[PDB]
Amino acid sequence: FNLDVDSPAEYSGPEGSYFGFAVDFFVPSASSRMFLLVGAPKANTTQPGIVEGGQVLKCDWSSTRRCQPIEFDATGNRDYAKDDPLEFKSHQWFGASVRSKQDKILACAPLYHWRTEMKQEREPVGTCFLQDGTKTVEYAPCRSQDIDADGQGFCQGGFSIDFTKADRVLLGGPGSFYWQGQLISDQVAEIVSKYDPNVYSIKYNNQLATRTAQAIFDDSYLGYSVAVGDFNGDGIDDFVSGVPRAARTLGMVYIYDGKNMSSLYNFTGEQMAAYFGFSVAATDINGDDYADVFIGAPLFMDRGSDGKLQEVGQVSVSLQRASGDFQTTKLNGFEVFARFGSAIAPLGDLDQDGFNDIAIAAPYGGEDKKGIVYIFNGRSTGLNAVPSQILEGQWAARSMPPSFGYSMKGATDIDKNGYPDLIVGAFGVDRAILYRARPVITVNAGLEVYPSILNQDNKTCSLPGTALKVSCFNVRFCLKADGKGVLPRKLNFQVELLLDKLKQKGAIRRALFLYSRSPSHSKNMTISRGGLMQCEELIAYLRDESEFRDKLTPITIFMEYRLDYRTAADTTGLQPILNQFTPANISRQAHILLDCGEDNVCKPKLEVSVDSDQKKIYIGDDNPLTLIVKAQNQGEGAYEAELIVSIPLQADFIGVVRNNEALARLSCAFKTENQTRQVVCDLGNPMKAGTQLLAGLRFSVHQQSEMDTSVKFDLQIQSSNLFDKVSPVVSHKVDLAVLAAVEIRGVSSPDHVFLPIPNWEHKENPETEEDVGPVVQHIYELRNNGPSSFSKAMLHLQWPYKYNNNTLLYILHYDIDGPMNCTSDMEINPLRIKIHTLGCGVAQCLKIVCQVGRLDRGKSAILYVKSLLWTETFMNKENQNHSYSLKSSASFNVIEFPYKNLPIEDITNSTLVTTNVTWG
Amino acid sequence: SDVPRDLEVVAATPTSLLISWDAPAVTVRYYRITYGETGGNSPVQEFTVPGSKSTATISGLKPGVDYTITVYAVTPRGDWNEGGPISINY
Amino acid sequence: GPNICTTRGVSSCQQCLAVSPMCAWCSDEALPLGSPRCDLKENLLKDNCAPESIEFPVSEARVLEDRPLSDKGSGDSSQVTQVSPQRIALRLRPDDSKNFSIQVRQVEDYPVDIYYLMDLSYSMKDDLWSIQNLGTKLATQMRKLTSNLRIGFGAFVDKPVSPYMYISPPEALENPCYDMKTTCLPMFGYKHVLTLTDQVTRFNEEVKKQSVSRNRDAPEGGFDAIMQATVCDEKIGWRNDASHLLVFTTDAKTHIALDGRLAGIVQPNDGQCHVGSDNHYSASTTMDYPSLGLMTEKLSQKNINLIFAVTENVVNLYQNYSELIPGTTVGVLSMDSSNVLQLIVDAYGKIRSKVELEVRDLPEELSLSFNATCLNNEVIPGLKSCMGLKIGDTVSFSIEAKVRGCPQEKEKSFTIKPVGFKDSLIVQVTFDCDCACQAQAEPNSHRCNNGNGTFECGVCRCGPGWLGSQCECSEEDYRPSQQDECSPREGQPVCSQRGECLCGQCVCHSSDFGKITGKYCECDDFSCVRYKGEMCSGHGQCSCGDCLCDSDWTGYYCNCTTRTDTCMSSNGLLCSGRGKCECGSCVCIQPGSYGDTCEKCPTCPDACTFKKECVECKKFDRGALHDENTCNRYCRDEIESVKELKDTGKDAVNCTYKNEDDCVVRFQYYEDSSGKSILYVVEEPECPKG
Ligand SMILES: *[C@@H]1O[C@H](CO)[C@@H](O[C@@H]2O[C@H](CO)[C@@H](O[C@@H]3O[C@H](CO[C@@H]4O[C@H](CO)[C@@H](O[C@H]5O[C@H](CO)[C@@H](O)[C@H](O)[C@@H]5O)[C@H](O)[C@@H]4O)[C@@H](O)[C@H](O[C@H]4O[C@H](CO)[C@@H](O)[C@H](O)[C@@H]4O)[C@@H]3O)[C@H](O)[C@H]2NC(C)=O)[C@H](O)[C@H]1NC(C)=O
Ligand SMILES: *[C@@H]1O[C@H](CO)[C@@H](O[C@@H]2O[C@H](CO)[C@@H](O[C@@H]3O[C@H](CO)[C@@H](O)[C@H](O)[C@@H]3O)[C@H](O)[C@H]2NC(C)=O)[C@H](O)[C@H]1NC(C)=O
Ligand SMILES: *[C@@H]1O[C@H](CO)[C@@H](O[C@@H]2O[C@H](CO)[C@@H](O)[C@H](O)[C@H]2NC(C)=O)[C@H](O)[C@H]1NC(C)=O
Ligand SMILES: *[C@@H]1O[C@H](CO)[C@@H](O[C@@H]2O[C@H](CO)[C@@H](O)[C@H](O)[C@H]2NC(C)=O)[C@H](O)[C@H]1NC(C)=O
Ligand SMILES: *[C@@H]1O[C@H](CO)[C@@H](O[C@@H]2O[C@H](CO)[C@@H](O)[C@H](O)[C@H]2NC(C)=O)[C@H](O)[C@H]1NC(C)=O
Ligand SMILES: *[C@@H]1O[C@H](CO)[C@@H](O[C@@H]2O[C@H](CO)[C@@H](O)[C@H](O)[C@H]2NC(C)=O)[C@H](O)[C@H]1NC(C)=O
Ligand SMILES: *[C@@H]1O[C@H](CO)[C@@H](O[C@@H]2O[C@H](CO)[C@@H](O)[C@H](O)[C@H]2NC(C)=O)[C@H](O)[C@H]1NC(C)=O
Ligand SMILES: *[C@@H]1O[C@H](CO)[C@@H](O)[C@H](O)[C@H]1NC(C)=O
Ligand SMILES: *[C@@H]1O[C@H](CO)[C@@H](O)[C@H](O)[C@H]1NC(C)=O
Ligand SMILES: *[C@@H]1O[C@H](CO)[C@@H](O)[C@H](O)[C@H]1NC(C)=O
Ligand SMILES: *[C@@H]1O[C@H](CO)[C@@H](O)[C@H](O)[C@H]1NC(C)=O
Ligand SMILES: *[C@@H]1O[C@H](CO)[C@@H](O)[C@H](O)[C@H]1NC(C)=O
Ligand SMILES: *[C@@H]1O[C@H](CO)[C@@H](O)[C@H](O)[C@H]1NC(C)=O
Ligand SMILES: [Mn+2]
Ligand SMILES: [Mn+2]
Ligand SMILES: [Mn+2]
Ligand SMILES: [Mn+2]
Ligand SMILES: [Mn+2]
Ligand SMILES: [Mn+2]
Ligand SMILES: [Mn+2]
Ligand SMILES: [Mn+2]
Repeated sequence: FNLDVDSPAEYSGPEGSYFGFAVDFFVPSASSRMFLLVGAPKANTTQPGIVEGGQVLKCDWSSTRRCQPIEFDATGNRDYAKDDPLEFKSHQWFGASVRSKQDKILACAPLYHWRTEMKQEREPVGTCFLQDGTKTVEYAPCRSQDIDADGQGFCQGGFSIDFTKADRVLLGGPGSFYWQGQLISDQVAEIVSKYDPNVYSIKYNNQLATRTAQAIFDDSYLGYSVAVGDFNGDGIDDFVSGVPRAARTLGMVYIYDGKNMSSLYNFTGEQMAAYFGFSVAATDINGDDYADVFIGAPLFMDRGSDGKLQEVGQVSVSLQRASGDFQTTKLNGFEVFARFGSAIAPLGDLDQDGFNDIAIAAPYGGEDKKGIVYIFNGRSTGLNAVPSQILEGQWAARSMPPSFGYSMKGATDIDKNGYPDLIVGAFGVDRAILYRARPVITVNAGLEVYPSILNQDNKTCSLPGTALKVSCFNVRFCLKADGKGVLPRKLNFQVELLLDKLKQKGAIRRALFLYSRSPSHSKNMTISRGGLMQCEELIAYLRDESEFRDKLTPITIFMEYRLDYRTAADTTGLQPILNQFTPANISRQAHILLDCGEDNVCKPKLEVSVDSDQKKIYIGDDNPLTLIVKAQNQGEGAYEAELIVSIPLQADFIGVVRNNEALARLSCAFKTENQTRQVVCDLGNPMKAGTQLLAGLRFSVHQQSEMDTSVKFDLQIQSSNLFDKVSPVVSHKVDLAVLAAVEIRGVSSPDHVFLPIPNWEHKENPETEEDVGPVVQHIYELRNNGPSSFSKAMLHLQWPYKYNNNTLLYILHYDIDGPMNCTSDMEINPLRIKIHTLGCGVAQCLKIVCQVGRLDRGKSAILYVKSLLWTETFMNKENQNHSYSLKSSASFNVIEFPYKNLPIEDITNSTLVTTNVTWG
Repeated sequence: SDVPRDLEVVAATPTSLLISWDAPAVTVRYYRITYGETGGNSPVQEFTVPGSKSTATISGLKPGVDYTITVYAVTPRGDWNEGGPISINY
Repeated sequence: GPNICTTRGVSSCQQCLAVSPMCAWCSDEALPLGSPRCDLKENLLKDNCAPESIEFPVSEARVLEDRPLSDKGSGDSSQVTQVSPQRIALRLRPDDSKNFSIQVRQVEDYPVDIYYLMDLSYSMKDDLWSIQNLGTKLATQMRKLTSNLRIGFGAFVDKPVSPYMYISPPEALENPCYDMKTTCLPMFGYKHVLTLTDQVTRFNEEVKKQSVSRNRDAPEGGFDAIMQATVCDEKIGWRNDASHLLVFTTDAKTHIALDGRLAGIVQPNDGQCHVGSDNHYSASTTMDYPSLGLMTEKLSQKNINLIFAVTENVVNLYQNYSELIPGTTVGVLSMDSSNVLQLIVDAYGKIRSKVELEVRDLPEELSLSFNATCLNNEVIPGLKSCMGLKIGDTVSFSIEAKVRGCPQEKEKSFTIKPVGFKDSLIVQVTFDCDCACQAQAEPNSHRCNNGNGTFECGVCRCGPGWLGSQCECSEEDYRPSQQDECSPREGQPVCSQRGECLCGQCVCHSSDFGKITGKYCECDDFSCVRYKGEMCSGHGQCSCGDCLCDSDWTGYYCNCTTRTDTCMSSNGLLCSGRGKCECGSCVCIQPGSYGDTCEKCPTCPDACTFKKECVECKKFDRGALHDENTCNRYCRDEIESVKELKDTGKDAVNCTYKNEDDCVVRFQYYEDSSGKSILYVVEEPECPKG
């Protein structure tokens, strides 16, 4: 929120040269001046016979605003033979990748082509040039003896580049191995020490590189983007690369070990063609000293209010925990076709609040589709999803979109103001903009009134105009402000004082300043940075007694303060900015003495009473929890009376009750400021004598830890009086209860088997599943619908195996689904066959007993039983033409709950499944 | 190694050819067959066969005038990459 | 009497109308102070004010034209008008609503022009052969469904630039297939060859004149071709009065947007047509591939139906791609393109099987509600579409339009239209907020002469501090305790204290943390309820006690959506017909069913019990599902009476049941992968003998 959009640094290269396609800082150790590195592909150079070779210009902050191209190659095409070039170098897009460590500059040409030195070809291998001081080497790891598309010929190395913490580059190329992609990592010293101008294919020691994979991984574009950061405990920066076309164009992001190039973690986009992985970045966004992942999907389509798809793009924010897998949240875009996640750029700690901040840019959104850059501040809880500042493109769209924000770079303090700054490139208008951060000043102001209670008959001070004693009081406004970075010693604050802010344009004033004789006043103040909370005084003479008829209305003293733009730095127009979320004003209230007894002080007796309409609160779901509050003041008036409702972590307060007349409305607001959650309700200012008020507050509880017996609610009344200002804190609790609606269901598939079986013959010893009979399938489901869950339960199955020493339903096999184990008291499928009412009573009984694990609300346990109707036993002699109803029952018993130290006391039910065989 | 090693003629009755190659080790996407007119101005022509079929048929030749037949194997990579042109003269 | 308008409502003529749609204002040409100021026209009328001085605008849903739904849309007089009505005039007062209806019909014979977009990479050489006479073969099949047919052809390979294009050796530029020892033509981005014409032999003439090219990377850019064939309607010749079908035939993967950065192409695709007189997509090398969103937008605007005709190896890729482009259908294409002639007819059936309304240029100040009537008389609330229809059916939709407040936006109109159709329902919305008596405007000094006041519609609101009909209301010891009207109930506090009573008008003080309004300072902002700690869930304005939910939000807390897309299952039915859809979440009704769309019910009866209800009403013409006339809507399965219950049990279920004739019927249920489900029925069931 502290970026200056008024006077930024504008830079412009030649038109048509994509000036700004890639930007970075340059902070050499050899000097104190810091520079800008702006790549410019498609730029015509002095290279002989090379058209649009591309440049990387060095722009300075010396206020001359002049960019000088950096000499990297300066030579034309080397020759494989006479009139047979080895390289082509034209339209090579040199400068599309620019990244710089302390004193070294790395630029690449992803569209550089090669002759391959074996046959006559033009393969976009890509090349890079690493420059350190005067020496300049060529780093082309993809220019090797692996030639064709199955090799590295189309790799386009240098498409995305980066440095690690200790002198090691991370290079990506999307065209290796039929466009599978590749990551190549090399030591900076190895790149310089092993360079040989007479060797085109150089092998480096300690080169980490990904290898070719199965053909199903083709056309994945690994190495499209690169980011570095530590994701294990090794301390070495690991490799992060986006794979936008991976997994059927779902998009993936790979994380390789920065030590032995082994897979560490993964990410996958939820939507196809969203280009999940177009942009990646790694930063500690929560101050945890653990790097967090950021992934851009510019073409992600979300759902609007209507529900139709709209392309707004989303950014994947993954917080790394010290234990393992990340905590991933989503951040959708704002405008359609804006491509919100096209560029993700970390910028140090922008506001210097102790947590790093990041910037996400939509190059094609905003007014006239000029481009928007959003700034997101980090917090203790992670990344704040609400943007704090928007940066708008300022240039036209002559030929192509300006693409303001297509490339960004931060986390470097180009001036000495102590705050990191940001570079934004356009490349559509061939321009780059530098935004400098402004210092942040956190200011707190106090307001006091001597005294807070006024007596009209107690006139002491003399009016300046005519000598008459007037009732008076004092008001003091102290002001202290400080901040970090470079900001001036003394700050110019302009403060305004307003007496009786409540009454306004049409009303009585009731209070004016002593000398000015006016209800308002202004003061020019000037304080110092560290401490020294300066104050001033003008004293508040009260109006003539018994002249306004309006008492019981508190005279609210209101102070608002601004900051004059006078004091700034030598930065030529970079003025500070106050803290983001800080009150620009503060109010105090005085009261006229009225009905405070013969002691001239109002001593009330506040009381809180709450009964329990609700009795039980069930674990596992939200539920209405209404509390009835009875606030009464038996005593003299209580100034600024408020009801303080301290709530637990599970409260989630919502609204107040309106539908009753026995309890009236109230003015309540949820707020948490200092280490505690609570609900404050206004009880009248002042809350006069008697005043028995009834009200209700609604809550929906999300229980905690599954072991708590109750939930805590402490209530009391507070006031501004000097004596007996509060009420006895009254606590009310409601017990957590366990309720679990568990049901058991069953069904037969099919529920009918007509006789005779078509095309059936009897084998005396069959193993067919066909010579036995039709397949009868019983499915039993134990489902827990109730809010509370249970940890252990027992299920008993009764199966009519035989009847008069012959089989009824030969069970082939049974399967389980969910947290359950089962065991049959008789061996299932003993014959190794491979693919009126007869119950488990009068007939032979086969039991299957099961143990059930933890079942929550949305989960159940299912037992599939595939059996065979033994056709031999039916239809033969004793059961020739008779209707039999094969009956199987199943009962369950819940025996344990995870909520120990709480009443449970039972759960049990049962059901039965029937399979009727009939004749005709 | 990306080439089948087979395809000597089978079923030489009609004014056609029935050739049969044998299982290249690498996965095969398609098969390409060319034919015609060894020593003349070469009216060459082709047709496509899916990689699961190991046989093909040709048409439109003279009464056994000793054509030349070639077969290609198509890699499942890129748009259309191939190689290994095994040939026979029949 | 005092319902809502008499008290808490009397501010001015324009504010009286904004309180409730039932309020009314009067200018009675006299001064019977009383309370005939702003009141219901059943009470204000009894207050003896009706020389047409009553201002009570009524919300109007008048139709401006409604042509009858035609029967056959080919040939004769004019104006097929497959949508009725066409233009209606909506007139709404603040915070009011009216409702209307719309009927759409798939005409019996509607002209169809189909454009063949074909991949010409080397894997399609076999396909280009068998498509030689499939132009006239497609003529005879489409002649049955449509008498007026048009066909056109288009070609695409990929972007002709590295790394996609064979750039070297120079010996292979006119012949990108050089190592193959054959000859192909140089590759092209998109090539339009034959414009839409009614000569089916002309199609076969341009075919076999085309030849096949070669590319280097497997993803072939056809989205460039799809985008151009859609927005170059002038070049290719889309009939503005015919059904547009664009068939996309390819066997490999496709390039998506942002893939062109490898080739150095960083300019986003624009929805503009760039195919020139050379019939080649000129911007192919300079412009990136189009995204799904931009393709969806222009596909809907040009009313083009995109048909994906791809092979089984890549059909699942285009299945998921089509899910992101609603209204498009995918079909299995044989390796040699021998199935395209049948696949086109099958796709046109699916396209004409559904009707879904789309809204364009809708002002966000008003929201639309939908009750759909797809079946005979059964209404489906919340739905704006109908599924499972045959050509000739007619469906109905009822729509309600409600406004939050009322703007002065100059009566902008909007469109309601089914997707892919030319005919549409245009709604002209008008807002009548202000009163007709404001035109006179009676500026300052008529009855509030000095201390400049005003006069408007029979009342005076005089200056900053003076108040009431009579005036000066001044800021000094002027001391009325007003009475009994600054508070109701005869004994309540003074003006429900936020600001006190000064001369009775209750100038509400303590204006902070929101504004305080209302005649007794009764109203305010920020006084609504919370759901997750956010007031009205952030989805509704707070109007003095209550949330005015934004568009597509309903309920007291405005936390209930009107979206039915999250309720939609994969088969098409919302919640699989096993439960209702409330606030975008299903609530299953069938016992033992659960899940997001109630798709999981392991304890439900098998398919034998469900599918036998069709074989009863379809084959025996009786039983349930017949008396409701819903037999041949829910029963889309192919049924054929056969014998012996054949052997092929790849994935099938044999089902036996006893009908009311006390006979045993046996049938089967089979399906091809991701296709249709057919029903075999054994003829001559078993009945009791003798
Ligand atoms: C994040 O996502 C990444 C993206 O998927 C994950 O990377 C992937 O991890 C997979 C699991 O390790 C890995 O699958 C393994 O691949 C290797 C490849 O080596 C092969 O060596 C052979 C000779 O060169 C060839 O494979 C033969 O066999 C395969 C069948 O497996 C045939 O299809 C081939 O035609 C060929 O005949 C290949 O050329 C290839 O170079 C395999 O060796 C592994 O085999 C393992 O499984 C078999 C049983 O199926 C075991 O017998 C054997 O001992 C191995 O354990 C795996 O198939 C993917 O290749 C890899 N992909 C990429 C792009 O990196 C990453 O793991 C994930 N990380 C996390 C943390 O989630
Ligand atoms: C929008 O917000 C309101 C208020 O926060 C929600 O109202 C609550 O809705 C539930 C049902 O969803 C009501 O029923 C309560 O939940 C249990 C669950 O088992 C039910 O069995 C009981 O009947 C119980 O009353 C609840 O009373 C109601 N009010 C509360 C919690 O204060 C509403 O559900 C929200 N809507 C959406 C779509 O989020
Ligand atoms: C770099 O110089 C080349 C010189 O060829 C420029 O290319 C020519 O640009 C003009 C107008 O833009 C065209 O009419 C010519 O056809 C181009 N030449 C060729 C061979 O096509 C190029 O525009 C220059 N680029 C920059 C950024 O200055
Ligand atoms: C009567 O009024 C005087 C003056 O307004 C009060 O004396 C002030 O007391 C406050 C602290 O309570 C001091 O900050 C002021 O400086 C005092 N003003 C003076 C001394 O002029 C006094 O407290 C009031 N009440 C009495 C006298 O009972
Ligand atoms: C089902 O049987 C398993 C095997 O004995 C029980 O043990 C679980 O799984 C492994 C053994 O493979 C143990 O090391 C775990 O400690 C067990 N897990 C849990 C959650 O207890 C398992 O407990 C049995 N489950 C039930 C419901 O009876
Ligand atoms: C769609 O049908 C529903 C059916 O309920 C209509 O709902 C209205 O709102 C009340 C509130 O419950 C219902 O009880 C009534 O049936 C309806 N009110 C009436 C008819 O005055 C809804 O209005 C219908 N919408 C449209 C656009 O027709
Ligand atoms: C459904 O029909 C019969 C069940 O009676 C099964 O019959 C098989 O297929 C044919 C047709 O009857 C015959 O060859 C035999 O009766 C059976 N096959 C063999 C090899 O014996 C048929 O399989 C059943 N199909 C399903 C899916 O249940
Ligand atoms: C790679 O990562 C670390 C080496 O620092 C080690 O813990 C791990 O086992 C290594 N694995 C392989 C396969 O090299
Ligand atoms: C005073 O600060 C509050 C926030 O604390 C802000 O809402 C208000 O606009 C400021 N100015 C006033 C009350 O004049
Ligand atoms: C089987 O017969 C019993 C007899 O009481 C009946 O209750 C049950 O519903 C029948 N099962 C069927 C028809 O599936
Ligand atoms: C068992 O379930 C039935 C309903 O299926 C219910 O009426 C009965 O009260 C339940 N009994 C127990 C002990 O859960
Ligand atoms: C609104 O109700 C139905 C549809 O819901 C509609 O047909 C009818 O004309 C409307 N009624 C009124 C009174 O506007
Ligand atoms: C298509 O989507 C479905 C679910 O959305 C998924 O199961 C399937 O794997 C997807 N197919 C492909 C090829 O991605
Ligand atoms: Mn590491
Ligand atoms: Mn972190
Ligand atoms: Mn920060
Ligand atoms: Mn700075
Ligand atoms: Mn007292
Ligand atoms: Mn292809
Ligand atoms: Mn083909
Ligand atoms: Mn391609």
